[PDB]
Amino acid sequence: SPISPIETVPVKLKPGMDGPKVKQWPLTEEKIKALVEICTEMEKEGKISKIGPENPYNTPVFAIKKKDSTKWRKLVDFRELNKRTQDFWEVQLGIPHPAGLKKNKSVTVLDVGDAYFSVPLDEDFRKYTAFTIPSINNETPGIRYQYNVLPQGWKGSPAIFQSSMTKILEPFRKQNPDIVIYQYMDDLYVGSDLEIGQHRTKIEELRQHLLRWGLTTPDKKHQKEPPFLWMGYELHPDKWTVQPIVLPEKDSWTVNDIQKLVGKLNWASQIYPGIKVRQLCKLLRGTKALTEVIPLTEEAELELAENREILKEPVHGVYYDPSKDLIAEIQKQGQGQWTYQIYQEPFKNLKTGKYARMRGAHTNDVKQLTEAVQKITTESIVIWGKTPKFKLPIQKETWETWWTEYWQATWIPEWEFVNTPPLVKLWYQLEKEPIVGAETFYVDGAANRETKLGKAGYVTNRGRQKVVTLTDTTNQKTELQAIYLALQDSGLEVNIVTDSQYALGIIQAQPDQSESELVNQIIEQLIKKEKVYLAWVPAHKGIGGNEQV
Amino acid sequence: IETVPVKLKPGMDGPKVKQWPLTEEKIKALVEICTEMEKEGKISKIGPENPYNTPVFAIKKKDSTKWRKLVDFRELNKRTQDFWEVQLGIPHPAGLKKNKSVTVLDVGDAYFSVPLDEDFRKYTAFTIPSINNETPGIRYQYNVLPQGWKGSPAIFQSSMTKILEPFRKQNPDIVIYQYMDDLYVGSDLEIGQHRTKIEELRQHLLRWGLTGYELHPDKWTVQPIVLPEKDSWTVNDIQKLVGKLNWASQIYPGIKVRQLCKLLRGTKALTEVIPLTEEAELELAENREILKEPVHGVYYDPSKDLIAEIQKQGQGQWTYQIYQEPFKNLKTGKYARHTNDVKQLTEAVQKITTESIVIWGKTPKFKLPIQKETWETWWTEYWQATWIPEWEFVNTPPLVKLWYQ
Ligand SMILES: N#Cc1cc(Cl)cc(Oc2cc(OCc3n[nH]c4ncccc34)ccc2Cl)c1
Repeated sequence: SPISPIETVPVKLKPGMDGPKVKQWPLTEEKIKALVEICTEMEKEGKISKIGPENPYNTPVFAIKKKDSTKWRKLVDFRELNKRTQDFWEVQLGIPHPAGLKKNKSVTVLDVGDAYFSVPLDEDFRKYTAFTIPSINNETPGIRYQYNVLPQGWKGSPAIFQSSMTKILEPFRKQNPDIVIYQYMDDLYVGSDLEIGQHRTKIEELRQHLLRWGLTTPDKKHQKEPPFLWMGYELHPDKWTVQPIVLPEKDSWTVNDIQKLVGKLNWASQIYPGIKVRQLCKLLRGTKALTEVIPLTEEAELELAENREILKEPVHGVYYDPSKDLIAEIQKQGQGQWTYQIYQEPFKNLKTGKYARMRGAHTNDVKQLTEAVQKITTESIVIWGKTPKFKLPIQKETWETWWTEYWQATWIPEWEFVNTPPLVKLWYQLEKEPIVGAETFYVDGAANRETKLGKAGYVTNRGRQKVVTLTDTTNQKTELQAIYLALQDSGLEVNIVTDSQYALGIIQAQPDQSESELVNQIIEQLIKKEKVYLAWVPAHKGIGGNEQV
Repeated sequence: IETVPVKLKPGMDGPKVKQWPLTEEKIKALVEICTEMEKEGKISKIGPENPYNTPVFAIKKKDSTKWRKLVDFRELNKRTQDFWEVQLGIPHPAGLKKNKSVTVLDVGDAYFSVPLDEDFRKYTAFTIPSINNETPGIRYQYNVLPQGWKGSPAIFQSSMTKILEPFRKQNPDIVIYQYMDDLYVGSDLEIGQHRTKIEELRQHLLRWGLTGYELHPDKWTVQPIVLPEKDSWTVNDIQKLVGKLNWASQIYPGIKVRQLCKLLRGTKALTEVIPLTEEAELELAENREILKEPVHGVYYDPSKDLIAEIQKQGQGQWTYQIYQEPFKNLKTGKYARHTNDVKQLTEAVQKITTESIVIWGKTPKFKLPIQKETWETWWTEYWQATWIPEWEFVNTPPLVKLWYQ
């Protein structure tokens, strides 16, 4: 195949480094013979060139057969060269989402033939791509070659090749603004809203443009027929979707089985609504073997269960219409899990997705929702270069309240309430000012750093009192422990005074779920209660009964 | 013109920074700019042979419909700090902060006359994203001095000194400080007189190419930590009063509360009033009297990063403190405001920076009470300065908020 009449990219080794010089390991008679067959051809094509013994450099070569087959293939261990090559620009920095594709009349797939081989290697650099076919044993000086094109396994091949390929289309692009070219690896996705024939036409005018450049594509009939089975998806004309998901019916599950499982699941969730993975995902905690069998839990089998139902039948996603707004709707799925779906027209989803994140130790639904919103938002900028309008399971009055009082700066773009339960709410709120005719627990807690032993009690302004000894805690723990007590012994209207900013901080944030059990109980209290004020003071300072507790 | 050679701070090389997803509106906006600059020959497409990257945003700039392109040279600036600061440094006028009026002028355009060191250009590479990775980013690099790169003024210095010479000669009591792309111009003149000297100055600039914003530094009076005044002092209010006071020691020298704290003895209801002793009424005094007057002992160390920390109060109110060493505040203040949390936080950030440049000649490291991700998606919607300070995201401690409220 042709070798591109196109400009070369100036490759350079990393600084204070010279080309590789790896001794060639003695090869068998067959291995050498083969390599010799292969090489000559390659050089016959000009993909390679014979060199002298003056050239200091070397990279090792090898030749492996083929399973089933009696065809040899030359391997060129390019490590040291790579370890020594400059670093290049990152090839493609993400990969288009089917959901982001604007629908076209006709889309054709064209795969370049011998991509790397069809393109020039900076003359000044070939010197390093030097390799040596050993002779029959020690004796005899090996045969020497070097590349004229982009070797496979070398650092800049993918980059340079793409660079090139980008430049080769720029022209055809210019005279073809209404034609979309999707450059992916050594593929070419060509879409147009043309009338079949002129499409078949434009494609060839392309193939020609490509051939005039060294680029051998395939003719009609020789080219793929949609559904296009790209990157895990199915690419029909007016829809797309993940590629065929088969969940394994099986007696017993091992670490590897579940992992593979969670994977197809997560993948499947781009477009299948409400696919859950928490229960399953949990079995994976503290993981033992890879083959170690894991007895699904009741919750896990139900997750699996529900998930089977989801996939039984099939969902497809539609394409993008830049002439319409993006609507994104989120819902609370459960135990810290969320799910959303983007659609441009009521219920004809572009894509779906899920959000779980435990951002923090203790957080709440109002925070999680916004964590989701931000997450969703980015996704959109990336996929569409625009943010959606949100439909959220939360009251505007609830939002504004929280946002308002909350310490952190916060912000959601355009949204609207939507009565899709559960609705997001604040589960309790703290008094702005000191409840009157309400007890006054001056709570306290401390732990001995050495004995890891700790006490935790309070002293009310009504003579009531209490202490407690905790086994292996910390101040942190003792301090939450104190406030729990004070809440526990006090009925619908406490006033609590702590010297712990920690607990303060925690509760002030209105948690409604927490990595901690103690913090979890402290929650039950707060909710059940009726009015709660809570203040902080400096300890070691003759503050109230602080000197007391 | 012969180009001045720029050496990357030894043992380390080019910035290889990731590029944010930009919005379709910003990408087109941006693409136009670059096609233009390209033709004018300030930037040229670059090849895969360049592994470097610098981010690029699109902004607007106070009172303007036209998009401006902003380049985030923060990393490069770090890597080039010897050159631009301890090699080609610009001195900062103490006087500037004492001037009755300081006007800010964009001078950024100046740079494109100048050629960037040919060996350097690769460092200035930047990409122009594509929606849904549809295509490869437009990769470019600099031929001339870039705007946003701290090395630019360092070079252009000499050249700007000539441009300014006569205006300086003729207006001996006007301060001209340049920071990045901006020019700081201060005078204790009458407003219109000041305004005029500026227009006059603008003209001078005009002959050399270079084509405002109004501050009054000297009236940047403190934000004294405020102890309340009141008749009827509850326990609660005192537990509060010591807290603030107590915390204003270990920052404020000669603070006192021994008598105040006295007031508080036994498990007393917070909702209960307690008459005051008129010696504790002194620490209210003595401290309140201190609280207003600046920290004794806190000086600025030119060899020490500045930190600006900001708190959300409520109702468009935000508080901030600049200090080099925690609790040792070089300056506090408050900033109060179609404005959302981010819009405001953004505006404060720029305000604090401007003062910061004006006072110390350097920008503080911001500690932001926001989520990185949120801060990252939005900040560019309200950003207007041609510079970008550094930031870290943080969770304000309950106390810090009121201790400063
Ligand atoms: N194989 C493959 C493949 C990979 C990618 Cl990333 C893009 C692609 O093409 C499109 C796919 C598009 O949306 C779907 C579509 N429009 N018209 C069609 N005709 C037949 C099958 C699918 C589509 C729109 C434009 C395009 Cl270019 C094809």
